[PDB]
Amino acid sequence: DGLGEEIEAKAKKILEDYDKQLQHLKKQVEEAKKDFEEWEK
Amino acid sequence: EIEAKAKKILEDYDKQLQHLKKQVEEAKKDFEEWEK
Repeated sequence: DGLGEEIEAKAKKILEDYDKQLQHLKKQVEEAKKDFEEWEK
Repeated sequence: EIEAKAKKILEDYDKQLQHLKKQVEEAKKDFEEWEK
């Protein structure tokens, strides 16, 4: 069974998608506090 | 009381940011481990 590399490929794909969501959400938080600094004049 | 609240909100966004970079690092080490 050469599924080992296929499993590995998916597991890497899951982590890539996971990272994407975190990086995008992280950007929203940075933007959120910047907006707060703006709103605080 | 109001000016102290403004500080706290900025500390929370930091608590959240650090915890995200933490998860990114966890995801990174897991990814490296899948690459053997």
